[PDB]
Amino acid sequence: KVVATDAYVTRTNIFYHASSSRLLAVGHPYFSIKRANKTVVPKVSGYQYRVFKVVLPDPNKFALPDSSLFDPTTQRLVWACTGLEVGRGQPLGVGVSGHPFLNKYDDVENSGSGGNPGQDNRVNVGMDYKQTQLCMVGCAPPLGEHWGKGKQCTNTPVQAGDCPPLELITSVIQDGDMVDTGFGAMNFADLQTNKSDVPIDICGTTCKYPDYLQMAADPYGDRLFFFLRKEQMFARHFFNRAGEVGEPVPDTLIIKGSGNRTSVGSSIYVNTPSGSLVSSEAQLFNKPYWLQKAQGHNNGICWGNQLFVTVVDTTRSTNMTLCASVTTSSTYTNSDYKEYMRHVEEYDLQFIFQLCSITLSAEVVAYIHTMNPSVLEDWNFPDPYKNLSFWEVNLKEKFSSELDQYPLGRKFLLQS
Amino acid sequence: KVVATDAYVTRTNIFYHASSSRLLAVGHPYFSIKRANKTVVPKVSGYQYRVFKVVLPDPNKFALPDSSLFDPTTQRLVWACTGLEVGRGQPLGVGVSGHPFLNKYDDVENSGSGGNPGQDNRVNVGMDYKQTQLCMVGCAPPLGEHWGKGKQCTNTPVQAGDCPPLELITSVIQDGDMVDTGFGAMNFADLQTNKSDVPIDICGTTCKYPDYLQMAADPYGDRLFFFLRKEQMFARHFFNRAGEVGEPVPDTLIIKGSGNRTSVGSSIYVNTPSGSLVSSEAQLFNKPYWLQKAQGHNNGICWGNQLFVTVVDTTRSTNMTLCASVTTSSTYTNSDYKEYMRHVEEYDLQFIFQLCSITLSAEVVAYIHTMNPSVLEDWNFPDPYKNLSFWEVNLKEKFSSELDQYPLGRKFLLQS
Amino acid sequence: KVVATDAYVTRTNIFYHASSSRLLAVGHPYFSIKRANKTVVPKVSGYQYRVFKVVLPDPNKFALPDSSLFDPTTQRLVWACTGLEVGRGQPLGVGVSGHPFLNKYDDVENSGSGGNPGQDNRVNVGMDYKQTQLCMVGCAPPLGEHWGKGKQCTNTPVQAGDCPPLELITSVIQDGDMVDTGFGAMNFADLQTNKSDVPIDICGTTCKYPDYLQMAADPYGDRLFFFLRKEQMFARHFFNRAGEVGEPVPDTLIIKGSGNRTSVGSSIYVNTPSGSLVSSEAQLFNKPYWLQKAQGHNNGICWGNQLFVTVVDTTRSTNMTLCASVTTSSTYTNSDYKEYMRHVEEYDLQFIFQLCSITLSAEVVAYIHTMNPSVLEDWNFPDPYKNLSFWEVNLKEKFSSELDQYPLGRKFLLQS
Amino acid sequence: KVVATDAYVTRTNIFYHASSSRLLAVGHPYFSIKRANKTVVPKVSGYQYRVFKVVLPDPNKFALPDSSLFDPTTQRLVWACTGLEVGRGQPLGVGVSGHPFLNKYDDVENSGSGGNPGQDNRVNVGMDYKQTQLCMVGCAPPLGEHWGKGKQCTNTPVQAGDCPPLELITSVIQDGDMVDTGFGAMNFADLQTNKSDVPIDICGTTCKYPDYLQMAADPYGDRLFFFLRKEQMFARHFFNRAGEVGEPVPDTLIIKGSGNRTSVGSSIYVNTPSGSLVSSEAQLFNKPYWLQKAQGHNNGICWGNQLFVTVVDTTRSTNMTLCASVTTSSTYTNSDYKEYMRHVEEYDLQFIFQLCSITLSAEVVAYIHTMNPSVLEDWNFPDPYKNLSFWEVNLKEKFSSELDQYPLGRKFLLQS
Repeated sequence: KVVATDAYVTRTNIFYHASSSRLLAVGHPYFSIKRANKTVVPKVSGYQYRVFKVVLPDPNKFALPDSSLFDPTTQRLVWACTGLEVGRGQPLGVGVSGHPFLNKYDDVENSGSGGNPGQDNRVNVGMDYKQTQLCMVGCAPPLGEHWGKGKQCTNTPVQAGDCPPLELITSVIQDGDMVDTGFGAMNFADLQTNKSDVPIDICGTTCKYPDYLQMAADPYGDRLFFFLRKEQMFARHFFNRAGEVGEPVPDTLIIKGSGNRTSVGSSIYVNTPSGSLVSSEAQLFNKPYWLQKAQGHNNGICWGNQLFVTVVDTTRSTNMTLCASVTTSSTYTNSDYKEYMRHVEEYDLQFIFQLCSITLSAEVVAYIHTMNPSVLEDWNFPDPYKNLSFWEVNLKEKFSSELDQYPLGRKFLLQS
Repeated sequence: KVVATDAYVTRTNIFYHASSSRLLAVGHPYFSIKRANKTVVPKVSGYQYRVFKVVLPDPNKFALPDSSLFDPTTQRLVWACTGLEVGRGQPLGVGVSGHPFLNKYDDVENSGSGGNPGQDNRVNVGMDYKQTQLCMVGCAPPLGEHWGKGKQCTNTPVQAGDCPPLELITSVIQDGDMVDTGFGAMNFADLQTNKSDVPIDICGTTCKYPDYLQMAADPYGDRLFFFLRKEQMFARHFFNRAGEVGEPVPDTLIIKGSGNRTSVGSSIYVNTPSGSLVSSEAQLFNKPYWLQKAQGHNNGICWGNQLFVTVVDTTRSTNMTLCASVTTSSTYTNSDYKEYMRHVEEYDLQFIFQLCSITLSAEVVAYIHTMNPSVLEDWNFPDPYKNLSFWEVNLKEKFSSELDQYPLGRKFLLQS
Repeated sequence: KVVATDAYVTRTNIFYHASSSRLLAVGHPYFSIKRANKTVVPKVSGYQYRVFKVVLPDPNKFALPDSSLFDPTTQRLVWACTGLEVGRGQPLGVGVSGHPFLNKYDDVENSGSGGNPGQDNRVNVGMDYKQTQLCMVGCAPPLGEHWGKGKQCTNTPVQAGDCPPLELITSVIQDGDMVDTGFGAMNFADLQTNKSDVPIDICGTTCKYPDYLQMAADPYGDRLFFFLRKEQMFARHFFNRAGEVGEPVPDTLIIKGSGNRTSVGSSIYVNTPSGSLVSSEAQLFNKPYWLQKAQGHNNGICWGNQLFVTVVDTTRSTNMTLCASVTTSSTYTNSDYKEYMRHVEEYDLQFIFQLCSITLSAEVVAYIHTMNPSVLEDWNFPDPYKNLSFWEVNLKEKFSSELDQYPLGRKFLLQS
Repeated sequence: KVVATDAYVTRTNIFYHASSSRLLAVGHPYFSIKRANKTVVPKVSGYQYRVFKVVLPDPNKFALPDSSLFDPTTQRLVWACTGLEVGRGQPLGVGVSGHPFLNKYDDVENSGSGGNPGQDNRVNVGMDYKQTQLCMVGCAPPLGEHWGKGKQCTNTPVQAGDCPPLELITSVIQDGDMVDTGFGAMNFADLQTNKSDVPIDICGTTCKYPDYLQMAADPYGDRLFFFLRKEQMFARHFFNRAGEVGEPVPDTLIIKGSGNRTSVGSSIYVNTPSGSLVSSEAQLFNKPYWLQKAQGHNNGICWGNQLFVTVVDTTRSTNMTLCASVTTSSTYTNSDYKEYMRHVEEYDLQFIFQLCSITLSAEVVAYIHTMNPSVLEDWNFPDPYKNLSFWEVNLKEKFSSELDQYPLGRKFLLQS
């Protein structure tokens, strides 16, 4: 029913280079400030899904150097991705997170022994998240999972704020989506009501993880080409949350009684993860990548002149601290100064592409129509993607066949 | 007496794919909650054995594409296991256990408090277990052991809370059993009467270990095909337990005298194990496997027309925090906030199988009858395991010969 | 003077397998308890040298499958070691020890207290050792060296608690000996009098190390066939030793002055070792080994018709907690619970030997007489070992000519 | 437009050795001390860039041992750098910095103490940096990115203490600059107003990280021949910052109320980077480095008769503490003792160089004139960098062809 793409497509001996030049993202690492609903400084963090929608030149109307090979009848031209390059330029740095109002009341390890200060309140606490190093390339945007509060419970329950059902919501991973965490990839804006169980960056958003199961389980494999993953975490401190337990522990396991007791502690225990050491040797970027054979039936074919590259990197997530003076004084005064958190994130996207052709037969037309008809009216023989927000890059009028003028071209001519 | 399975079976070049699709397991990570004497939410944790009884159709009545090679007389068909994929889909995360009342008398790491305890010194303390990865595959379910209260003491001794005898008790691992921590493989319900010397998750239960010796010591090798384990742990903090010691240290080894002393301290020394860091490179799942050579005399042949695969993993076993609001107020009170734990765990079972035949001879009949006669009534030429609670999964009517439509089939054709 | 074995031995193509079956050991880790002066429970710990003394069948009187190769005149045949496997099966776990009264004066990581102690500034302190793995094999037991007090010092001195002389006492090893920690191979029963500077499990006796630079210097190589060892060692806490300093620091290096000073504090600085993590790639266990070419002049020769295998591994040596009820009360009380420390330890020895023969010339007879005459009266062409305590194990009448029924046999016949 | 150097140049079989001998540097590592407004002790630190201008003799003016290959007409001779060696000679040591008056508000990790800050809450803090090994070489001075204050604020704003426009500035690296640490490559002297939020060594100066992206995207790659980096870092503490928050947290994300609140805690969260372990396999120095194919189109051709090397090696950068006695007394009084604090670093620069000829064709002359006019008036067929502070080293009249009498030369002749 479904056949590999290389059975019908044809690879030519034509290679072009594209470069995104300098890409910069500067903004506050925790929340997007806006004065009179005008976001001057948006959300910019090293803990952010970077989804780049690359638009491509039409190979059919492009100034092809050898138009003799091309035939307007029964032959169309598409771009095929060959090599990729993600140019990080910022130095190494671990991001810092936290929240001033969090439920950090007992230190179970008893080195600190916080002892749950009196009355229901909060306290300031901060930590770092895990080392996450992920990159994805594809002709379709990635799909990732997260659990959340979906449909209500079975039958007709009567309750007031009990445990909701858990549903595996699978959503397209767009720019503005929050990375996985050691606290679980939930919809904390809705599922969590305190807005105080996690640091400020993830309390009002929806963390989600790429569900590789459905990702690879696609019949056509349009949603992936190849994935690179490195993850590192280890729990550095153990603690509990306050509040009451709606699912109490049975008495059959715990013996209670006597003074200084008969009130059980919280059965809710979580941790603070840490990434430990970063290194340049463990880096997966600033190095050429070659697409020998994709796992799915899509050997780098960019249908519809659209490309999707998503990266998350924590090695370049260092948080910048700024200070300024309102006034000045003879002595050091706390009132004269204002403090700001600014984050930067630098990107280069460098690509080498190979020209691809196709011969139109009746079964070929039927297959290419069944898998996607939108491209079929594109070649002219309501995209839902306009609603979602991505980081768009335009690589039109930037393709160059003079690949020897670029370092990626040199590395490409090094091997074949 | 015992001959290799390769002597009599015949391997044919017919291969079939199986996929159990999106398998889910959501439940409370510490204990199985009971509401109205029924398991509304069962206990699901990453610290728990996952025992997968996968059932397969009858090849004798299966609609084979080529039945001409088959003979209804002196030939039967049975699948042979060829390739495994256990598709965990979780973000890599570590879980937390603990006890609100554990025998945590005093930390002893650098300094010690006064010797003799008071009435009740049993405090809130949490921890995490050792880092475990384990996969077992075979046709017969594994047997594992734990240290338990065996038969009563020899001769006729009279006792009152004396030390019970230790017995290496052997039982088949069923689903619901939980993985060995850094504490020790034993029965906490029987051999421990405190119920306050271990975190609450395994305080009432038993944790067991695979007997790779007696797996190997079996004559036919039906209890394994291959096994992979990766285990790491280091001790973090040391402490002592309250209560008197049944075996005081001899006076020939210690000198007592005067005040603040002549009262022996706690001789109990127990640790806080930790799983250290986790990395994607040390992960031993989510990668294709090939059965080249079984150590025993069962090269993937699924006797009984079924297969047993058991996995444990803690790298993808983060805990999940769930809060709702019973009420609300103008200010912040946890009286308006109710708390829960949940844990999710997902699996794909991507299997590839080889079709095989047998030349049924008289000596072959005798040998196959001696190793297991149950299959001899099965081909038609009282299971005690029905009492045991497994994780049954059905892959009948889900096989396919068109292996190119599946991700594992591409790797299968990639090699050989 | 001493010639290699390979000149005169004759290796036939005959291989045998022996199985030691399930060997178990239970006992208290710190001291052997004695009730009415009998060993009710032996001292069993994971920090104990395991010296398995394997007795072998008489090969000349053994029932050979083909005895026509052998000639009773001018020829004798003995066993030859080829492949040994140590089947551990305990879950991975670190042993934690300590001393209920340890001479711990002050912490010196970051801050020091007053240097002058009181009458007894001694506290319960618990700690772990290094992690060690040691395996060696041979036909004679190894020699452990340790520094100790031997004869009197030089001249004829009269002294009151002066420093005893240090002698490198080399004694034969035995089962139940203590492994070396970071504190060194020390005869604590003699040179140490406090009995309060080192934890319980090794304070009452002497620990030893193998003399590799004597065994290599031995002309025979009888004790060693090969050895594999791993040591991991890192210091976590530093501390000072209370008590009077028998060697006061010279005034040339230290300038004293003013109040709360001019009295030299504790000038002794010893550390707390630890073994850090235990990783599943770091054991020398549960994997076969092939004797290719021994370093010594004994190519697996079972001289004396006996075998000596010495192993120790603290990686699978966690301590087991035992708590029992004496009465039943409504609340939790300390006096209603009895506590015990019990440790378990299991082994299986998988052996495969080669059948080797000797041509008996007069030069050969004289040479082997110079090697070990006891075997010469054994063939009939006062052992001091009976005084010491070895783990005697009988492998007689357990042989097997076939190797296809044993996993060690399969792993052997996979190669060559 | 631009072609590779190896297309037109011709290589000869002549090699010459260059040795910088002992290059020593001693100086105060935090700031240069000045008396009478002169730099008696320059600021010399292990976290400072080492930028060496290697000056070379003219091959055109050199007295060649073989001038037969030379032709004064249409042929100019230039040096070509082939082999590199940075001879460090210091024992390994961690660099340490700190600051006596830093806005170390509150240690926040294990718990927090939210209180109203006073006028001053600064405390002395000690801190290490990220561990960094880096060598850059070429014929053009390498640059680096650093963040700073760009143009004035957009629109027509009136403000007193707002966040300034933060802009990337590309600045060429000179000697005396400091390597980036965990706090970010930027100008603290202008943008950090307190002069107190970092250690004093990086308060009034600017650390800047070299931009590999402009070493790649340049049309010639003159700034870089080949580069080595190895950088490791991990966090050890978390703390917030004193002073007002000029960008307050949004109200819809944080719930606040009741007593002890309506005065928010410090939302600024930062960290303590550290270099972790430094090992003897970690150094990418004290070893020969051979050029075979530079990434750009400049294969070791040092244009302008000059050589550029910039290194940072913080691994062996332990700090110097020196004692002296202004006076003396009977007892230890601090006023008798004065302390100075320094830093020492040593370098050798072992080079092997190669000669290349070139045919001065008219199109080649035009290509080099577009490449560089300075070499055109150099050969005789206004450096802007004279203002900058460099480390000039004179390798003129030091070359030799007796490579057997030198270490690196015999490494070179050991193969090819």
